[PDB]
Amino acid sequence: PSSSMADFRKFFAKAKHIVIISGAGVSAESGVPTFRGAGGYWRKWQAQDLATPLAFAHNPSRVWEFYHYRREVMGSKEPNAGHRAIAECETRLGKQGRRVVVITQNIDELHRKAGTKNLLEIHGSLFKTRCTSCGVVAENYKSPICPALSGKGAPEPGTQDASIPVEKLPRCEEAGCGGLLRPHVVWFGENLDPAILEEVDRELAHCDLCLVVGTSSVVYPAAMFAPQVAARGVPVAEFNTETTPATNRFRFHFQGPCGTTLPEALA
Amino acid sequence: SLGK
Ligand SMILES: *Nc1ccc2c(C)cc(=O)oc2c1
Ligand SMILES: [Zn+2]
Repeated sequence: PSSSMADFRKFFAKAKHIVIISGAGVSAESGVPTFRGAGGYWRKWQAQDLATPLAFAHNPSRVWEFYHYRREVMGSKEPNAGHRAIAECETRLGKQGRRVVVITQNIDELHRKAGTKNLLEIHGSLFKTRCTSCGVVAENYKSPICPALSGKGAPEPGTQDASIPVEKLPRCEEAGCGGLLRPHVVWFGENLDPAILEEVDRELAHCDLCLVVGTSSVVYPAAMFAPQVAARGVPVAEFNTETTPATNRFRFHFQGPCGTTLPEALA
Repeated sequence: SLGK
């Protein structure tokens, strides 16, 4: 696959509908902990242990401590130059009547904080809740999300469970509900929102240029989306830190931090 | 617990 920035820029200059698939690497360049992969732990657990319906069923306080920590951590994190290049791209192209959409698995909203408006968050958001009784989804940026979680969620091994009674965990504020809230994030073993998948398909079907950023095109989630773009003859450009593009078929591979390559690519 |  080509590494010619000048050739990519020629496609970019003509593209009227860009899909940008954004993976964990974009968030990692902002220092956002993912609690996945080697070394990434919260206390003695990884996300595979806590981001599950079973974990929440048995230990909702521990799961809420985990997500509370991750919410509060965001107060010290900022979008990186990759987020900014992507947002600035959307803004500039939008004034020209050209579409940019970001499809991200990241749940930390740094794309939104950078100014991205056209955003499909396929794994949901740390800053949305869903009521386990009535289903309502709500924005929630409160620090702390409930009083009982103030000062909880410390990540250090040895930290004991807060063991907050479920009545004092975040509760639904719809009139006449009061049900127990969960984070509006996709957990292991769960379905994506079919409505989001429908929106994703529409974008993949109409785009004339696809970028895969901060992840590989041959693993989830990009592997679910990029192949059918490439099948239509649409160029796919990969921006990630792998030395070997674990793939041919795709037109471009640019190695490096997205905050180094994307400002130039999307200028 | 898996890969999403
Ligand atoms: N991890 C995961 C969960 C759910 C999925 C569906 C609904 C389809 C898909 O695209 O791949 C999935 C992956
Ligand atoms: Zn409710």
